[PDB]
Amino acid sequence: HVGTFENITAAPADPILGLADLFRADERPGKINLGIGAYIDETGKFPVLTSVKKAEQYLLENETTKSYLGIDGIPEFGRCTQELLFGKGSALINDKRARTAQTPGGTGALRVAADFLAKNTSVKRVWVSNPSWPNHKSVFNSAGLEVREYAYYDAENHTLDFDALINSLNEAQAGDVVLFHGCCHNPTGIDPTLEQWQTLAQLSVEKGWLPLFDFAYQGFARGLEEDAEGLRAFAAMHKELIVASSYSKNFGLYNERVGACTLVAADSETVDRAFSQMKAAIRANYSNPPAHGASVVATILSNDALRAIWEQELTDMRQRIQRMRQLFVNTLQEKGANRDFSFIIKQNGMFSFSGLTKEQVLRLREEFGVYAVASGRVNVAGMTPDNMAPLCEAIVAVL
Amino acid sequence: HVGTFENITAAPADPILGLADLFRADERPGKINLGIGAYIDETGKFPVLTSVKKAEQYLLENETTKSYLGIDGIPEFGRCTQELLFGKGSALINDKRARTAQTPGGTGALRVAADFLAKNTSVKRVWVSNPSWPNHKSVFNSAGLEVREYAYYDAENHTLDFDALINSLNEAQAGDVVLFHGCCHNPTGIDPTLEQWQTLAQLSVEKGWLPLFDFAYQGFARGLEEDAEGLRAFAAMHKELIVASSYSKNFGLYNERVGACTLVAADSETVDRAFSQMKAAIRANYSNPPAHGASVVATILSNDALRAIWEQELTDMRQRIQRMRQLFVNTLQEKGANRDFSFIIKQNGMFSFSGLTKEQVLRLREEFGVYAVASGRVNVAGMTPDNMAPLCEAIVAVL
Ligand SMILES: *Cc1c(COP(=O)(O)O)cnc(C)c1O
Ligand SMILES: *Cc1c(COP(=O)(O)O)cnc(C)c1O
Repeated sequence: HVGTFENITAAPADPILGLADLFRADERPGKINLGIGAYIDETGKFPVLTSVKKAEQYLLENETTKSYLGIDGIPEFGRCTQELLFGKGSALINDKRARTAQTPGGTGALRVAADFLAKNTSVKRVWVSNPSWPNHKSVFNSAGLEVREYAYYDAENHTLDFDALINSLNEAQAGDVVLFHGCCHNPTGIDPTLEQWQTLAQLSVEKGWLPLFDFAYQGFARGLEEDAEGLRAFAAMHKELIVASSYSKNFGLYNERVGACTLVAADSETVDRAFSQMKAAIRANYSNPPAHGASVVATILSNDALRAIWEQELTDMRQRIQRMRQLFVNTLQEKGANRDFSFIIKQNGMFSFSGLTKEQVLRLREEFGVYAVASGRVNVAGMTPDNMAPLCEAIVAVL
Repeated sequence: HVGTFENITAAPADPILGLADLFRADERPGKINLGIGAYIDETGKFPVLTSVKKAEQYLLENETTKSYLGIDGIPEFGRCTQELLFGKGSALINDKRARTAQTPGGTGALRVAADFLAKNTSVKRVWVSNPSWPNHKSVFNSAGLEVREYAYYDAENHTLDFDALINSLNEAQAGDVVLFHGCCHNPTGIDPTLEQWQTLAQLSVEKGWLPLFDFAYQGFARGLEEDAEGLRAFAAMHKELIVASSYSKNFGLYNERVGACTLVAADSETVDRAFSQMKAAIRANYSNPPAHGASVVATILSNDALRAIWEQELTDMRQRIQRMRQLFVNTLQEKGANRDFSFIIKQNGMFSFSGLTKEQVLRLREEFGVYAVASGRVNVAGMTPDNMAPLCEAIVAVL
């Protein structure tokens, strides 16, 4: 009998997560990792937050069971999630229009949404930005959903091409999903203004789209509440929406797989009925979600003192990234770049969408041991005072 | 615009995990939880193992990052998993024929395996025993695979009907998946003997089946090595197989979501090609797996002294369950059951597949606050010296 695996086609390594192994294997002295979006401190450590360590110490001392969570996870984690997303005292919360499942990361939340929609609704098409995080298409395609692209970035002026965005969504139909990044658009770092979010919310209602927000960076653009303004503008008028949120970056809990899928419907009866099918989709995937990271988040968000410690740590990360963004632009100039990189200062979040080409990114790896994503996305949150001059010399060398 | 969620049909609660909510809500102080397969201690707590607490205390004091694991998880976890499954020094390991991905539980490993097969092979169907764990059908169907049943249990005589099993599997075609429970068949507790496993392995090779092992209870039948004899009989002569294993029960790590998907192929080239697509399927599901529980497992298994503490705790659980199984049969007779319940002694694992009908299980809940699964499956590992008399009085009253 011919093996079942004989006809398999190899898949390439992931263009983002595969960079870790490539970086590790490189033997060039002075290599620099700017790939996966993870926060580094000034010393080059990707740290555990102090608030997280304190929560983990509390759990070690107080947990007396590991019994399965419910399919939707820890109830306090869901309550705190809805407050972060919508605001305490939101009508969505008071009217019991939203239900939240704790999931294994924001990716898990996107997947649970995809499987839920594919099995239980008439959704067949999801619109994502050009460019976007590459795993969006993979997640929705896994469920058999068609993924189209809408225009988003003006690569010439390094701004949002809002007129092309509007034009390109003209053919998005009622009952199609349109996916928006809540803040810190990945990879461009360019987000709608509040006025643009309000225009998009109105258009979405008029055209009957189902909005899906990917919210992986709440707190990294301007602050927790400011970064939710776009989502909240959508929440103010829509009957239905979905939010896939992540605590990987804003709590530094990447490998503990901490996210949430929040389903909003017109009323409590409808959301509860829909959520019962979301739970069935979870049960048939990974059964129930991992407790450790979500329990850390719930422990921090439900305790005023620990929460204040965490929100200061998040503000401190944002401040350091902003300082690196400015130092990067200045050092590129110092080291002889003639391209104007001032547009990088306007980008929000952890990255610089640099305009470097695929060929330049590959040269930076092969000739200089500097690792970025082939889309030109560079992790500013991985830069330090000690690595800045060599990384900028390398970039100037490939321009 | 009519809402996308307006016409969704509600899903029922899960027949196993839904018992957690029903039990927790019941106000009667005498309620007894015999539902989900979790181990209780004599004080009535579902505990954290001492080895696990020790490992968690080490992780708390020594972890310096939460950076993403690889898509396939912690390397030492995969090594230790292959050794448990196949034996240190197995030819499968020496010949580099096996690749392991850490997953969010055994369920996550089943779904990853099913998505991998549906999307990269000609597999269309999985053969599952009658009866089996109810979530098997849901996992496989959610990945797009048809599920067919093969004969297994003789419910009137409470035994494995091996001739009926082999006869029904003649309908399985080359390139179909056949699911086997590695040990502690859920729900019946009846496993093939070693000779029967060897017979099944030879037939599977001759017929071209792709074996998938669900191995959630290694250590709960007879012991770690003995419980893997059936899997190892398959590993001796198969070109290809898949193992979905779980550490939820044998480490008591239920809510940390700790399992593995292991692929075996004819040679290193083939298994590495296949595994590249398994990684792609993971990436598009939950991205990468949760570190905390798997870190605990790797810490325990890779330290000789801590491993010995854990293996004694696992033996102590298995022995207490055996004592409860023997006490349950006697107590049923003292409480007035006339019928033969000796078949319960022959069952391996956490459960007793009791022969109670759906109506009897519902009466147990409603009238006595005793919670079992509607199939008649009862969690012997939830029995204690203190709850045995009331649970047996309730059972006799509904017979
Ligand atoms: C970080 C990221 C994610 C996924 O996050 P996880 O929590 O690691 O699964 C999802 N979407 C975007 C846009 C991201 O940047
Ligand atoms: C325990 C169980 C599972 C699920 O295990 P998790 O690790 O919690 O996902 C899978 N299969 C069987 C047969 C089980 O009993």
